[PDB]
Amino acid sequence: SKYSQDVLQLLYKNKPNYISGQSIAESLNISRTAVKKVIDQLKLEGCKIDSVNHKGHLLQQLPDIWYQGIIDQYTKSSALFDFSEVYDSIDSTQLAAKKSLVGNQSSFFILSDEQTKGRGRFNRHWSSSKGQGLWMSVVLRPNVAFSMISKFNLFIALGIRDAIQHFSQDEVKVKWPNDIYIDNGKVCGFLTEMVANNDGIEAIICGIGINLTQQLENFDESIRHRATSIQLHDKNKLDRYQFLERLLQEIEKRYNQFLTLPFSEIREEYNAASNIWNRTLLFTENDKQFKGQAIDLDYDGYLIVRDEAGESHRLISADIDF
Amino acid sequence: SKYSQDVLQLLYKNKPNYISGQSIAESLNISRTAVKKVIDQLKLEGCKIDSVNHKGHLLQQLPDIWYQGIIDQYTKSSALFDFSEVYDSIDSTQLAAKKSLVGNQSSFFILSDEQTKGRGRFNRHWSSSKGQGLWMSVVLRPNVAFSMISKFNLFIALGIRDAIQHFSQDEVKVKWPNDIYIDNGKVCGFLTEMVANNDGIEAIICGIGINLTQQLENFDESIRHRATSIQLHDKNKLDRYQFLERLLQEIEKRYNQFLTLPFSEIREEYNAASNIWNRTLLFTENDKQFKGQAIDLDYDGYLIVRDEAGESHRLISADIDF
Ligand SMILES: O=C(O)CCCC[C@@H]1SC[C@@H]2NC(=O)N[C@@H]21
Ligand SMILES: O=C(O)CCCC[C@@H]1SC[C@@H]2NC(=O)N[C@@H]21
Repeated sequence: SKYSQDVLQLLYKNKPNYISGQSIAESLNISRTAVKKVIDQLKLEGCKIDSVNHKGHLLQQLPDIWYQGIIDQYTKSSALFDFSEVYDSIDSTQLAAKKSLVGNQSSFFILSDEQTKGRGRFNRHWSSSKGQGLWMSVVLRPNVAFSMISKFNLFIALGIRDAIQHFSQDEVKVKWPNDIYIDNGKVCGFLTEMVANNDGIEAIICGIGINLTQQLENFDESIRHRATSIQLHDKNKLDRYQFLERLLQEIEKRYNQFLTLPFSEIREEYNAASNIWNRTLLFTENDKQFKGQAIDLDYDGYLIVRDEAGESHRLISADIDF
Repeated sequence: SKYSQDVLQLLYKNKPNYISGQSIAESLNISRTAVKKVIDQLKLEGCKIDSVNHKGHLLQQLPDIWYQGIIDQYTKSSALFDFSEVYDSIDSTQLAAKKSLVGNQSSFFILSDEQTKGRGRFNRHWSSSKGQGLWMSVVLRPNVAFSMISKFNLFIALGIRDAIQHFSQDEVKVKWPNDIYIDNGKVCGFLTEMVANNDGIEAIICGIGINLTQQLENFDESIRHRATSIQLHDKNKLDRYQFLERLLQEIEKRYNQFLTLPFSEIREEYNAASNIWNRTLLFTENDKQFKGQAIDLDYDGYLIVRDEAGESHRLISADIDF
């Protein structure tokens, strides 16, 4: 329905109070009975809405599905992002982003409940299942030299880890340069790309997938042991909207650090969070493949690694498996 | 008309011979009189087509306007580019490119007779006048590390200079890192951008403007002395299609060098072509502005410059004025 979102927006915008059939009806300027219709549908979609006669309606709990209207109430109150785009299903949130950012300077982000052609590093396939995870791309506009990309990744990583962690009862670590783990479960992968040119950056596009509500029964055969959702590590139900809120809060925070700090200022912190140490690693380099021990992250965000032949490298990136 | 292009294509594809009303009519499968209609229109648009009874039609000369159909006969015969997009008018060939390259790996390019929101380095305004210049963006897919961008620029520059030069009676020089001059006239500016990410490059987008057919009367007040079109330096009329052909030929050539050479291998050549030496230069650096002498291009494509206080810098880029 045309007003379903406007109605939702009034409900959320109005917690923790009830609002009347009539109140709302006046605001959108439509019959009160048109409102009953909207609400019964919303309920029927799985919204917890308390309706008491004489008092009105209280939005209690939202479904594992994304609503533009309520997300708008996020971008409004935000002083990082201009706007956002919300989708039920879509080729890729990244694709969409890389399109939507041309010929403008907006900072914004994009959510989908499901991706059909969702991809990870190296045009890998990324499973984006309906209503199970956060599948989001994030466009930012930091005016810095293109080389600075790699630094961004490092900062965001902690941002992402932190948000996830606030909801996990188990240890959320980072697996440089792009993976967030909980114990042995990839809870999240994330991809930092950019459009840029010698004279600096046109935009940063951070694609983030975070597994939210999966049960091991949900993961393909090819991965079932090294994947874990936030829910397998939270005692209570994980509210996809509650989480989103903290995650932006954190993505933001971390971004300004990115913009006003060197790497060193978070370096140690980042170290204490990595789970790549003292264990053997399987690096892969188009054609080439080999092993090695991760020995340190230098001031500059490079991984220093003693390979299996005692030979010492400095990598800005890498493709690592355990 | 629906078949105007298909008809053009047959004409071009058939030089230096005539083809009949009937011949063509059979090929597209439409009445011969539908053909007369097409041709008279084409003529009326300014095509030189020789029609002799009993013999048929010979395409002699094309207008200062771009035809998809004939451009297709270029991408077909090309083993660099997959396809191309041709427009009468458009926001930007670059914008268009940055859109069209998402979610695919095509190598292709885009022409417009006129840009409305045509832009140069630094979101500068770029005058793209109807039927007067080559306004083209070029998407390539060289799998290399993102750092390699700057090297591409260097190679292309010579490519561009060469093509232009084959038609100039005057000295076509380069003004690192992005401008092609003839004497004191900017004949062409060109912008190299990319979409990429730590693990290498998603695409290279080279935006190229080249002034073709302008008379000093055509240039705004704000620039009339330091701008020149290829035509002011060619004795004969400059055939925008003849030129395009050489230019791709050259853009290609130069690109493979880019992919199979170091910079040094063309370094000296590039030097002999620059016009930045032994003259004072006005560098500009957001807020800062200062002077200096260009003293050398190092093996790595960096400009070495003695500034006005004897202080020595290595720039990968710069913003320079005379
Ligand atoms: O490869 C990885 O390790 C992580 C990939 C990141 C996936 C995110 S989900 C949001 C998004 N949209 C995409 O098309 N890919 C991603
Ligand atoms: O700023 C310069 O010195 C040169 C700019 C390059 C202009 C090319 S024309 C093709 C194209 N499309 C654009 O939007 N800009 C350019």
